[PDB]
Amino acid sequence: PIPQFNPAKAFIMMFSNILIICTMSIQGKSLARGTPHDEMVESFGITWLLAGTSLGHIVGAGAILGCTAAGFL
Amino acid sequence: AKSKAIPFLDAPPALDGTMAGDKGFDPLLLSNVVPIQWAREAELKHARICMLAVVGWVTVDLGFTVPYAPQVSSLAAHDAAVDKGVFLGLLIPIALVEVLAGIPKCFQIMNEPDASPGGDYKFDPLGIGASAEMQEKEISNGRLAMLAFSGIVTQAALTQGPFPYTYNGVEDLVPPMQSVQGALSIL
Amino acid sequence: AAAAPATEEAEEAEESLGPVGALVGDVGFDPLGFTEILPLAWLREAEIKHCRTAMLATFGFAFTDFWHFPGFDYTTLEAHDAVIAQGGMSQLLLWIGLLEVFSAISIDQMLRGSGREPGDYGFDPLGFASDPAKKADLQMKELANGRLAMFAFGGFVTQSVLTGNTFPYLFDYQTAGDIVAIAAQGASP
Amino acid sequence: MSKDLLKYLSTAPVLLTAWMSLTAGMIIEIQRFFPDSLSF
Amino acid sequence: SKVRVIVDKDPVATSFEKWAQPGHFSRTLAKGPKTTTWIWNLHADAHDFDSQTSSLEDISRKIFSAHFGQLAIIFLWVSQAYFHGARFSNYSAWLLNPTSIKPSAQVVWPVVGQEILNGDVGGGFSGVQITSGVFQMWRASGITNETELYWTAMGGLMMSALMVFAGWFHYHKAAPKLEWFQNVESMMNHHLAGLLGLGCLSWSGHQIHISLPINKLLDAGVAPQEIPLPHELLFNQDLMAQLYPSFKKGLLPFFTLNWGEYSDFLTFKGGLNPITGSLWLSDTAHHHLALAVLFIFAGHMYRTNWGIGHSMKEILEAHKGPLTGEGHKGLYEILTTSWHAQLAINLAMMGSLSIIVAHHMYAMPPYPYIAVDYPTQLSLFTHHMWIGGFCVCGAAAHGAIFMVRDYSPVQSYNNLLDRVLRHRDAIISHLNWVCIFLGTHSFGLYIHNDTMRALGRPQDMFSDKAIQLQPIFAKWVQSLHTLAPGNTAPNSLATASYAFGGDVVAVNGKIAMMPIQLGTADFLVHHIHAFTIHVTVLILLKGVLFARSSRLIPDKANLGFRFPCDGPGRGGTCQVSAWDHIFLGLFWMYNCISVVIFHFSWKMQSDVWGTISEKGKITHITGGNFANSALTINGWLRDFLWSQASQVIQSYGSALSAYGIIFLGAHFIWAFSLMFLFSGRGYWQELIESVVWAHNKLKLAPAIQPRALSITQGRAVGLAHYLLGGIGTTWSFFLARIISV
Ligand code: CLA
Ligand code: CLA
Ligand code: CLA
Ligand code: CLA
Ligand code: CLA
Ligand SMILES: CC(=O)O[C@H]1CC(C)(C)C(=C=C/C(C)=C/C=C/C(C)=C/C=C/C=C(C)/C=C/C=C(\C)C(=O)C[C@@]23O[C@]2(C)C[C@@H](O)CC3(C)C)[C@](C)(O)C1
Ligand SMILES: CC1=C(C/C=C(\C)CCC[C@H](C)CCC[C@H](C)CCCC(C)C)C(=O)c2ccccc2C1=O
Repeated sequence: PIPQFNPAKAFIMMFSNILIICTMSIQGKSLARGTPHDEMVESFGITWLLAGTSLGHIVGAGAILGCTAAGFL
Repeated sequence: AKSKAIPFLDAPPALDGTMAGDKGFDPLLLSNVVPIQWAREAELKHARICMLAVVGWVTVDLGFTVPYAPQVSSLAAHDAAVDKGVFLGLLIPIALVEVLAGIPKCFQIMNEPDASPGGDYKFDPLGIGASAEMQEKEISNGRLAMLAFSGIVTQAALTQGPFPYTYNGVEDLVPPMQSVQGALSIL
Repeated sequence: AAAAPATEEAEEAEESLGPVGALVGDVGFDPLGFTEILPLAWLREAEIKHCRTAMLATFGFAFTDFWHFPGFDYTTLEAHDAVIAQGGMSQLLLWIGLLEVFSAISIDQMLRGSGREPGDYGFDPLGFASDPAKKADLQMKELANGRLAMFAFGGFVTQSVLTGNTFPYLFDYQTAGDIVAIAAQGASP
Repeated sequence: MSKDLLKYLSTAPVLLTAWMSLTAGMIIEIQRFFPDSLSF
Repeated sequence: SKVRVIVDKDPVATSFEKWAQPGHFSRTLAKGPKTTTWIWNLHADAHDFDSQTSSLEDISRKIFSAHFGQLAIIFLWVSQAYFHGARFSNYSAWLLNPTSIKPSAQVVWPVVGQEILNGDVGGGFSGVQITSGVFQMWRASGITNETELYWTAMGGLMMSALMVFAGWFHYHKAAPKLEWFQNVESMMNHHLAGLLGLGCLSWSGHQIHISLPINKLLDAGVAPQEIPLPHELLFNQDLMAQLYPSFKKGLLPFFTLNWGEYSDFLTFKGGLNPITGSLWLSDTAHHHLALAVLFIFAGHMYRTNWGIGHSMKEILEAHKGPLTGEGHKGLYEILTTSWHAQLAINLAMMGSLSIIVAHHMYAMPPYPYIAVDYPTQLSLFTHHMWIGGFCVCGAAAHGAIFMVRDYSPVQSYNNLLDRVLRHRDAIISHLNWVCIFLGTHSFGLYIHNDTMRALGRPQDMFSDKAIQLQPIFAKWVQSLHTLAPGNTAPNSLATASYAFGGDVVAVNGKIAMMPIQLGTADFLVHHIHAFTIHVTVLILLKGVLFARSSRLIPDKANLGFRFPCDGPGRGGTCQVSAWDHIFLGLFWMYNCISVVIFHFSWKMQSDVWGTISEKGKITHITGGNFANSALTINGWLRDFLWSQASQVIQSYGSALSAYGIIFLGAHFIWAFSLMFLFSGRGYWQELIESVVWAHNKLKLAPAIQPRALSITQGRAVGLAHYLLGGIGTTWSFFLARIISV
């Protein structure tokens, strides 16, 4: 699913997904905590991307709706 | 052991050499999570549906139409057939085949240790033969038909136009058709 | 492995079907697996009862579309309510219910395992299958006729209500027109 | 039926409920056919 | 994959063999009856699976199959309401005029002169008036036709048969192992998402596609037989766009996060619909969407087969402080190895939830024309109050059962349970002092008002014309709620409910909802409610805490959960068991709920319900007498009970005569209770001996020797009769009063 011609709506959701994925934490393991990418692929697999994109989509939906209610998008 | 498709990603451990269609292409490592026979079931069902969908879409767009059907394009054919009230009747063969074949086959894929593979419905009435070369042809045509139907629907919704599904017909496919004078002006 | 010889992408891992050929016409056709949760003998009794009831129902539906008794001046689709108001359906329900109470006692004794094969009441007065070599063949003919009559009665009632005609149960363009026409068809019939 | 289902149906609550239902039904049908009887 | 399905195949053979062997489940009762106590012990121990088997797996399987049977019973009970609406009701005539036709879905057979109960409910129909509110519930779903009720009844019968089959299947064919039940994280995730969130999502979908257009057309004045059928509305974007001009954009604004385009049918206007006197159904659909998203989001918290999620053992063990020692450590094993603890929590939550439902459905009428149906509102409030009170007593009962049986000191050393048990005298003492303080104050103000009014000194009372007790905090909260739309609810058109102040809502003369003013009588009766709740809490908490031991009896846990006494020793040890504490607390629950529903009935009849005429002249049912008469006990006795029993005592010879019959019979049963409640077993045993002498003389001695009821059974019989008589008297009094006015 994609916005109706809005490039600003795309930046909020993608940035939210990237920020959530970089700032996740499962079992004390995190990209921000200084814990490498390859073993987080090894330890979690696609669960890492799925959980990160799910929480990032929730955060991006909240941010997009808030900035729409205030005024921007 | 790097993958054949992605030369810098490591090879997925669940795709060794069997299961025709194996190009070593599995990022996301979805074979570890989804069982591999279930994924082949889903892939070949999508492939067959997409092949029939591509041929039906192109055939209706080219002008072929059975008696008493609405003579419309394949974009409006769905709404026309729903308005006529017969498009619900297509569900009964679909319900028959899908329930009475897929549901026990999916349950036996998930539960039974010895079971037929994904696309193996053992249909084969004429007896062409399910060779390893023919399975590769089936799955290559199916992946091509999946991408093809995606493109056909997305372009036909944008243009509302004839068979090439471009904004200017086959002239968009062939740039030498369109005003080679400008190309000659820089030689 | 022993695949079912009616689906054969699925096994006979529906082992609640039992050994192969225990019942006549056993082609291993159980996709939804009703035998896993229900006894085979009770399902067989229900199947054979449905077969015989649907055979009699198909014949009666066609015959009532063709002929009727004096005083029963009703069509086939309205005979039900009219004879209910008249009172004959009460007599049918009473006598069939008596026979079916006896059948209920029979099924209770059979499921506990007295001696009965399902659907067998011993009702062979004409002695067609008194030869044991012809018992196993007439059972399959009875089955196939019953299944076909189930489908036949369903089609009979549904096309009789859907169109509103007698025994052919066909639309007006299928009998007063041309179905094997090869000319350029219009847009309606 | 069975040799042990009939023994369950022979228990005190089942027989009491069945017999009280029969008695109530008989009295209700008597009241339906012969209503509002004060004297004999 | 730690979370998996492990299931035993064919554990118990299906046979009618133990049906003919009563008392087979226990060791003692299976040897046959010698006296007429084996019968009552058979009935008392039927569902006590913990005393039948020592294996938690078999207990859990029995619980699961019994849950399936209960759900089958509930499905049959839904099917009865739908079928009686389909075939035995005047629902169509009520749909054509839902302000003068009284709902009725229950017809009696004329055999004995009882055909007088078939009253004139309107619409050319004769039957018993219905206060369930099922008619308004069906109208809120768009069930304007009488075929859909019939097919809903048939579907309910099919689902009940499905639950019966599932209950047989999971105990006799495929019974899950103990490791299946102990997956509480998986169970919690699946319930929170799939049950709650998907039920909210599917009901919001049904609301948006069926009940919004049908109810909009109904409020527009369209007769129900010219309204499009719900399947004609489901797949018609043109008709929905005619009704709500946002379906032209389709599902595209949903995926592009332009959710503001859906504000035609997803609103937050609040207040009440002026046509029906109920909540806006767009608000209801929006509410269900918000709940669905919240519940599906909450169902992703706990750890399953994949690495993400929480472990509930690690959450509990991290919560500990200085004053609580080890904290919540060991509660996870308690709640994953005991069913009684889970009952003790879930029954409390369900009772509090029923009470919350009762408080919320009167001030916020959610079904169309349910606010102007006063019998429905009164019946629903009192019903949910009684259900909540019973469940909140059962929670304490099962907490006591867990404390007696499943408690282990080695497992729960120095955790919260141990610390609570190590200072229980302080808890019970301080709650005792609070109960005495609240009782003396709240009741002595009533007695002082009685004395001042009887002595001819109304200027010395606790009234609004005298020494005032104004509930200033409740008034401040009401003023905060009235000013919420715009200030603290900026995207809100009206208040949450009009009970907090605002505008009177009237539907065809009758008052739907108007502001409820709080005075000194409201202060007094709220303190009465707090005191009664506190004493019930005191009794139940003392029963739970002293279930294992006390200063009087050091080994109370070795005597069992229920036992009559420990002899006449130590001055007398009567009713020391936790069961007797639950038995005593049920009376106080009855008292509390009776006072609560009396307060509700009098206040709503006095200050809310009534009629409106030209120039906004409000005339209530009783005349606004709650403010000055609810200050004395004599005022309650004369103006509530004596004044409102006139409808139930004069109902003879009319369609409400069954209410008078049930009034008298419930008085009889309530008085019959005191026979068991006051007397004792030994007198009855000696009288039974005297009767047995005559029977022996006439060769009539039963081999099953007749005995008096046991002490615990005598108390239980007296309590059950007391509760039945009281609830029946209040039921008949309320229904005969509120139907006739
Ligand atoms: C993915 C596969 C797919 C799908 C979804 C469609 C979808 C569609 N096609 Mg289509 N098509 C396809 C593949 C597909 N096609 C292929 C591969 C071809 C080339 C061979 C065509 C050639 C084609 C033509 C030539 C036409 C369509 C038309 C249509 C439209 C109406 C179809 C309809 O009403 O069915 C109705 C279905 C039936 C009438 C049959 C139902 C069977 C009945 C109910 C009996 C069921 C069996 C029973 C249980 C047992 C037997 C009973 C009896 C013998 C006693 C619809 C948009 C028509 C249209 O409107 O286009 C504008 C049209 O004219 N298609
Ligand atoms: C056991 C014998 C028996 C008897 C006495 C009856 C009696 C009746 N049936 Mg009946 N019925 C039976 C068996 C029987 N049924 C069975 C086994 C079936 C098939 C399941 C039916 C199916 C049936 C239908 C469908 C209808 C009746 C109707 C009737 C009523 C006819 C009223 C009238 O005007 O008479 C008509 C009288 C005559 C036409 C005169 C000729 C009849 C001759 C004298 C009968 C011969 C004797 C008879 C077989 C008794 C048995 C003798 C014994 C030695 C075997 C009457 C109550 C009808 C009804 O309810 O209408 C009110 C109706 O429509 N029945
Ligand atoms: C998303 C999956 C899901 C759902 C919907 C449920 C739902 C339920 N569970 Mg359950 N459970 C689940 C997963 C799920 N569970 C898992 C994974 C476990 C193992 C960890 C358990 C273990 C478990 C136990 C041990 C018990 C339950 C019980 C219950 C019932 C609670 C009573 C109630 O609220 O009545 C609400 C009633 C209804 C909603 C009526 C519908 C009933 C059907 C069966 C619900 C599902 C229908 C279907 C999936 C939806 C089809 C949609 C279609 C129309 C399009 C309820 C039916 C309790 C019970 O009552 O046992 C019978 C009980 O004791 N569950
Ligand atoms: C979720 C609900 C629920 C569940 C599953 C249980 C389950 C259990 N409770 Mg329990 N309980 C509950 C709610 C519940 N209770 C509530 C709400 C209360 C407060 C009143 C209690 C109070 C309570 C006590 C005090 C005791 C139990 C006991 C028990 C256990 C054995 C019960 C038994 O064999 O009774 C068998 C069932 C019966 C005997 C049927 C009772 C019939 C009632 C009394 C009459 C109902 C009358 C009806 C409503 C109206 C009649 C109208 C008239 C005109 C005919 C069992 C584990 C006992 C135990 O030892 O636990 C280990 C025990 O001592 N419970
Ligand atoms: C109308 C009857 C009645 C009354 C007045 C009481 C009174 C009381 N019961 Mg109770 N009880 C009753 C019926 C009654 N019960 C019944 C029927 C049962 C059986 C189920 C019980 C079972 C029961 C239990 C199980 C418990 C109580 C408790 C209590 C006490 C609550 C503490 C309190 O506020 O005391 C204050 C006194 C009152 C509320 C009544 C008098 C108020 C007057 C008007 C004001 C003060 C007067 C002053 C002290 C004296 C001045 C006059 C004097 C100088 C002449 C209180 C003594 C609880 C208890 O003692 O724990 C604290 C407790 O646990 N009762
Ligand atoms: C074996 C035995 O015994 O009996 C047999 C009998 C029988 C019936 C023969 C059997 C069979 C097999 C069947 C029915 C096989 C049918 C297979 C089928 C129907 C296969 C279609 C592929 C379509 C493709 C690849 C489309 C590509 C389209 C492509 C690649 C495009 O690029 C299209 C394009 O549009 C885009 C996307 C963008 C446009 O701008 C430009 C163009 C136009 C170029 C069974 C089932 O096996 C049983
Ligand atoms: C009366 C009484 C008995 C005696 C009660 C007994 C023996 C109960 C008898 C049960 C009967 C047999 C059940 C059926 C009752 C009638 C036969 C049916 C009446 C039906 C009506 C609806 C008409 C006790 O045992 C007892 C024990 C402890 C405290 C108080 C008491 C107590 O008050």
